[PDB]
Amino acid sequence: IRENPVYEKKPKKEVKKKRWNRPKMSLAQKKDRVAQKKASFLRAQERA
RNA sequence: GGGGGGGCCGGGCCACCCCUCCCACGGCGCGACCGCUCGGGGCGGACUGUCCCCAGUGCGCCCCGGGCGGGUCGCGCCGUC
Repeated sequence: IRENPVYEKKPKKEVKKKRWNRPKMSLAQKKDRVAQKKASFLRAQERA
């Protein structure tokens, strides 16, 4: 350690940059999920 | 004599009447740019109805189309003791 302390950080550039996080759902995609329910509820229970 | 008056000048500057330019402002007309927000396609991918297709919603980017619109810039015409 005491004859060469210097760091030589490994070079880094390969990544293809995919996104395997999960993105934030937009306004209108929440805005229809209700009215996408409540048409699955209404239609369903206006039979039986 | 007094009073009154006409004069005796060339020149233009301003500018009435006939010509022709440079700006400013407006109007109308067109052109370019920026913007908003509406349609078709391509890709990324959300949601549910639907077996899917499709339907309803609509997000990221790329390609095309349309409607309105403020501002900026460019041009065309009409108006302005």
